[PDB]
Amino acid sequence: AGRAALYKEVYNVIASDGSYVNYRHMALLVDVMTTQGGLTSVTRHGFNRSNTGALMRCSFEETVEILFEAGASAELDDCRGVSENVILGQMAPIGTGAFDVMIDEESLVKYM
Amino acid sequence: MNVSTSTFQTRRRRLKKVEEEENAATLQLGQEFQLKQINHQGEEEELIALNLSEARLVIKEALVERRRAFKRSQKKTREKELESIDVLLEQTTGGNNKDLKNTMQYLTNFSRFRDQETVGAVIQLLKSTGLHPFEVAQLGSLACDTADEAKTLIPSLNNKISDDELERILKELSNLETLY
Amino acid sequence: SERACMLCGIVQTTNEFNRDGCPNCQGIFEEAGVSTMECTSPSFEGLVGMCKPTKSWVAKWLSVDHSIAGMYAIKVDGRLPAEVVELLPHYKPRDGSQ
Amino acid sequence: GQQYSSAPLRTVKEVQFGLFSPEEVRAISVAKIRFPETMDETQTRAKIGGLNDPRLGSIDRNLKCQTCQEGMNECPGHFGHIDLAKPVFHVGFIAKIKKVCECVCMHCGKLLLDEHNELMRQALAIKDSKKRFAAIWTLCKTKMVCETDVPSEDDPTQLVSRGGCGNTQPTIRKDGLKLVGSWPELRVLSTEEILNIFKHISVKDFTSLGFNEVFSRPEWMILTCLPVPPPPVRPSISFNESQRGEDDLTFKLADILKANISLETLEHNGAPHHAIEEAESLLQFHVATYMDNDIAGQPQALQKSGRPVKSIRARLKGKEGRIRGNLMGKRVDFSARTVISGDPNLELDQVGVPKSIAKTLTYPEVVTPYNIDRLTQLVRNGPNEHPGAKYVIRDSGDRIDLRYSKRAGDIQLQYGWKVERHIMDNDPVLFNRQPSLHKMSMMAHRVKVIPYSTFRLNLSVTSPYNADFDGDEMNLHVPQSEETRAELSQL
Amino acid sequence: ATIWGVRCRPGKEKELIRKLLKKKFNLDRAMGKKKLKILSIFQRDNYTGRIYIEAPKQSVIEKFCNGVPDIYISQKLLIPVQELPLLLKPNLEEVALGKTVRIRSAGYKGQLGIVKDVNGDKATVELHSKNKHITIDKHKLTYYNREGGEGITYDE
Amino acid sequence: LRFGEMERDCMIAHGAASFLKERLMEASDAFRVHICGICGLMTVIAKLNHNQFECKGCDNKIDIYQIHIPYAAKLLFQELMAMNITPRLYTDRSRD
Amino acid sequence: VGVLAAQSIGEPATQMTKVTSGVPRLKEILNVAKNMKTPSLTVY
Amino acid sequence: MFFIKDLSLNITLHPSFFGPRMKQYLKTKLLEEVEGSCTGKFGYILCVLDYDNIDIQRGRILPTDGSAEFNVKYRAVVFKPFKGEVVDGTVVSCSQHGFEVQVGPMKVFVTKHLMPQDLTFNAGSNPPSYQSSEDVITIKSRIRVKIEGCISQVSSIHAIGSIKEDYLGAI
Amino acid sequence: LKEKAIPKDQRATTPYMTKYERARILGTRALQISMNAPVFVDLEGETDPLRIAMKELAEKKIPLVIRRYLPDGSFEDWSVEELIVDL
DNA sequence: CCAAGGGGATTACTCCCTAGTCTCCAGGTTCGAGACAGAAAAAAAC
RNA sequence: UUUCUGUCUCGAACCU
Ligand SMILES: [Mg+2]
Ligand SMILES: [Zn+2]
Ligand SMILES: [Zn+2]
Ligand SMILES: [Zn+2]
Repeated sequence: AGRAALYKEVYNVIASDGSYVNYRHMALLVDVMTTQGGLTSVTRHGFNRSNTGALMRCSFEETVEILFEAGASAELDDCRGVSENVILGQMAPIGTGAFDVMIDEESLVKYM
Repeated sequence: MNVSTSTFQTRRRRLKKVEEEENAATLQLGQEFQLKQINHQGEEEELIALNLSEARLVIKEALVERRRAFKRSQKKTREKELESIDVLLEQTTGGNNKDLKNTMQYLTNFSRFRDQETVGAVIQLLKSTGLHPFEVAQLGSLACDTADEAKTLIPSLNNKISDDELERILKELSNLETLY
Repeated sequence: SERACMLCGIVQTTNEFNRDGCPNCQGIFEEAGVSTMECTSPSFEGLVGMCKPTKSWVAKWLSVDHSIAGMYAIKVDGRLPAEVVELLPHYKPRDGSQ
Repeated sequence: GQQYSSAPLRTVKEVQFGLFSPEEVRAISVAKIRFPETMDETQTRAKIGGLNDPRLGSIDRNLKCQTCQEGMNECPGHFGHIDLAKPVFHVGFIAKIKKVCECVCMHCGKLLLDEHNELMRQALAIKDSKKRFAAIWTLCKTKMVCETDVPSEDDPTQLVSRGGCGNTQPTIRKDGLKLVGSWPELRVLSTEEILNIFKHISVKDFTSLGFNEVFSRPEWMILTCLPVPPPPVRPSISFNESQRGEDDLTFKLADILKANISLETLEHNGAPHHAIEEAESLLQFHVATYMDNDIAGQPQALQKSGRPVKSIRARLKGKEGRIRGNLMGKRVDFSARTVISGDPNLELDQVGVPKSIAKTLTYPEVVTPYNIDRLTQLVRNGPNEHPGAKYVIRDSGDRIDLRYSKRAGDIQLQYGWKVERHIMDNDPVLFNRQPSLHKMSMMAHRVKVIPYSTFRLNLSVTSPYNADFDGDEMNLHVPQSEETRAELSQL
Repeated sequence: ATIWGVRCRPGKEKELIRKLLKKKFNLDRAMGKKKLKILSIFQRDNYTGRIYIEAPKQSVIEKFCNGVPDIYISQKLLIPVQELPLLLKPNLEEVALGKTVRIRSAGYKGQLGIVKDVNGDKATVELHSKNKHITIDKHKLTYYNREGGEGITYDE
Repeated sequence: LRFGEMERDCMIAHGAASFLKERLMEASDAFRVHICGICGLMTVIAKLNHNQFECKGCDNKIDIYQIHIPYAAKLLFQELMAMNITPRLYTDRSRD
Repeated sequence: VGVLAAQSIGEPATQMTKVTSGVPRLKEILNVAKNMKTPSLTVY
Repeated sequence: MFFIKDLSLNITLHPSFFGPRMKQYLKTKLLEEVEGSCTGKFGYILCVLDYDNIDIQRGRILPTDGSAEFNVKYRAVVFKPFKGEVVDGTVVSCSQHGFEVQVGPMKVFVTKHLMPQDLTFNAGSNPPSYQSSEDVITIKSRIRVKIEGCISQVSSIHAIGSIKEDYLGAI
Repeated sequence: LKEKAIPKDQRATTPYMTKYERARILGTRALQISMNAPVFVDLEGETDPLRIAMKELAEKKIPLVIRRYLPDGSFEDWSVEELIVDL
């Protein structure tokens, strides 16, 4: 019911000015803000208190504090995420890094 | 240095300092040298060992297989076997790589078994023992005549095989030695 | 210009040392046959201007409670003349040696 | 840099965090630093032993690092180290030091609670390191004595000898950069005793907290041996030759080394135990301002010029900081910015590019049989007129400048080579308006070289860009690869 | 004992002691029976920037050090009684390049220019009329001396 | 020019991962970094002229890996190692 | 998806012009605030 | 010491070489990279077996570079000495410090302090030889030595040996 | 470990090609043709590697495969010839 | 006998109040001033 | 037949 009412508020504030946004964007917003047990505020103290990659988390507000906590708690930053792959300067699995590209030794030999 | 060579045992080698166990004859093997090895398809089996004659034989089977592959691709008593091996190796590689040459001379001149049936028979008899593959390779490779000499040879294998079965494998190997 | 006495630590200007030297130890220098300029040294430290050596505990620490109020240096570099050292058995070096 | 290496080429796909051990820092360092003066002594740049020690990294184009012999272009800089004469708290973890101190005994080095308390077992059931430590610490604050035994559930009267010291545990309070403990015989806890008790913590004990035995033990949370960055992290700046100013970090390092040499002399000579306390306070303060300039309730370190000194926290701190200012968003070549004007005689997905901007911007095109004739013509034409190139990248990797080469026509384009031909028409180029409020504000357009000084863009694409031609400016990014062009044209 | 240590400006400590005593001795010379109660004052080189003073009450040191620069009277502290023996122990411490030219078969004909660079068979000239650089074949340009006058073709 | 956070987002939305990689590595700043397998630190004394590779402090000469990273990411890591934090980089997965 | 949702929720926010509404309300929504400027209840 | 282990290697190959012969090419390069190499970690790689059935795993195009990384899986016979095993070899060269014994692809050094009392040097023969009361050691002579220590260099392995226990030496 | 890999059957991902796969493949073929790889199609004077790549994809003559990474690390193995490039 | 009974006098938790973090678009363009300065000791050489 | 300069740091004003 919290998720439903929260979506209802976001729909109300969006539609007050007459602008229309597709439902699934608001649905994702409420679903990320409710995927944890309670309300993960989109705040310095909210989603960035979760347990994602340290390099991803540090790019938001608390940079050096989260980096020290990562050093102390010995976090294995996953590198499955956008900000860590961007920091490392490698192809983040965005839409094009979401797979790999190979060579059909089979068919390359079959035609010729 | 250069492109190293990979391995399947995805150990937990995270940050760990030099903690490698000593490498001695008392079964305190290295991190790769477990009794249990990984397979092609993710299966787990035991480490497999082999005697010197079996080693040369599999090397020769590999080499003749390579010669057959090369031929297909381009299509579209101590005095003669050594020369045949020599010319086979020369045709195989360029010649600059002496390493194969020195090793192959080292193996040809003091190996004991020469025949597929004999080496097969040896491995079937060592299969029944169920002892550790490196150790059975030692018994099949090095020559022994007495229990005390064998035990001082391999101090690890002291309370693992009793004297009578030790002597049986020894005399059996001694009889199975081929007369060249 | 200004120097410090090796023996007991009194500090005065060069003109004052030429004038009278150490009134506290003028007698000891006179017996030992050494003038004040050779017993004084340029590098010194710990200059306490004592007004009541009898009551002050600092003067007892520095072994100057029996003498008259004035400058006294805790640290006075150099080596006192050996003649004065033998004339003063209870004297110990003020530079941390011995 | 660029040079043929031999190790395998690959990408990173993890980042494990932790703390160095002092043994690790000593093992990794290439040189020991002991002289606070950085250079200019006896008019020799190679100041062995000081800051900017040449073994740490080449300070200039000397062509010699003398650790790697690689030149400043390639040498990644090598870390120095300095054994601090007494251990020093690390500002970022000082609160964590306090938390661990409230958690464990200050003498026997064992957690105040153990699995003999039901609350402690429930706290230990938490898998996550952070929440587990939080539960442990909220449970361990209440206990204020290392008890020698707990009631066991087998019988109330029978108790188990869990072991450890008997002393009362202090209440710890924050005063500046130091921890005071009250038992009330209040006193400052010495960093030596705190280090010793941390090292005496047992393996299970600190692994139970948010620590690990190979990653980061609480013992190395305190700084005994400081690692010093190499010169590439502390580059010099210069008016001219006559005035060269060193970096803020270099000055902090020199100041720390002066504090440490003073403290080392004070240790070696007579030790009053109050002047040594003052020097220890000074050196902790200096390390603290060096690593963090935003302490609560303490004066900030001022530089010689009176402005706050630039700390590593500051260099990572804000938008201008390193994470948000050089990694999330950074700079790039092969790009242009200029004014936009409407143009109804341009196709919707087309964009007009000034002739000058086309002349400067280039796409590296590789020589094939399928474009050899046109590429040879472009090279022959050269960089001065539009259809042409500036650079020709040979196979060895070196670049030849066509403007400075008078034999440009005589150059023959062997195969595999590349040319930096100017962007021609029908070339994908991203086109962006800087308030990138939403997704469609960055779209790939086809270049139309158009002689004038202003980007021209079809009018109907002004809505998603929120552009108005009222002095607006827009941003053109030229892709440098066939992947890049294919992505921009197809996606 | 009663011994208090006061912060001061580093490096001038002996000058501070000498001035303090000269003030004390002048105060004694002017004053009669009731003198200021300052048992002694001293400094420490290696613990630079600090003075040590003995006196019974803080008002004495305040009434002594008023008007004394480079001393922080506000910053003073007790020396512990246990700490004194250790503090007082003795053992401590192309010719066509850069020439005026006139173009002859182009839209910019009759126009002065300055040759900036030559890439071979084509000379780049900045126009001495327009704020634009142009490439044109160097053979078809008539070059002029440093001053105007006779126009020499490409024969130099 | 600069590729701000908002424009990074726009490319992330586009899905042009190749574009972002090219734009933040090859067109901005590309640095080759040798690292040791055991430690995963930037402590490799690479002599490419002599082809002599070693991470002293781990005693290895054979298990050395180059990575391409931005110089800004390099020098972030250098600051972290200056600030008692470990940037560790490795050749395997453990969780799988 | 996530970045798409972010842009699509943030685009109307920029052009955003009884109970609270507009950008203050959107900020209040995302920054889950125990205190609320104009709380309301509709009981049927 | 002559065992068979499953290993794998990543090979970097260029777009330019994508014809149907890239397999025979990749193989010649494979043998180029592995035949004759040695490493401390894995040991000496003497040969690769069962050529015709090698499962060539599929390649990998690099994210921005055009190159293809093929991780080739295979099994091979490797040799690596361990302290305390006794092995036999041939004298390759002599000097005042002792003599080097060739054992497979490696040379074994027998230091002077681990040699019998009754066995000593003699330069009156051409080449210099070693004599005993009941043995004669020379260039063309096979001898049994026990490996006491191993030193692994970048592209080589060194072994130190001794001859003291019963039944060792000239055979 | 191969157990994470899914065999040719029991694959649950879409045979219809994704725009990102299309874009990556066109780019990868574009590098290969630009750097002298063999061309699997008769060329009617085409000179732009991207156009040659689109032509090969139209004829399903691209020797490329996709590991379709399941997020747990497993992958589904899908060949370009069989991938229905409808769009 | 009995059955509560009011605290003794500590436990146990529980729930409320003041002082400290850390923001507060996305960008470009030029332009200007500031890299303390004072003072004394070692060394140069009229 | 001799070429890859070069900067920081505090602000101010203005453009979208
Ligand atoms: Mg506008
Ligand atoms: Zn170097
Ligand atoms: Zn205890
Ligand atoms: Zn290492």
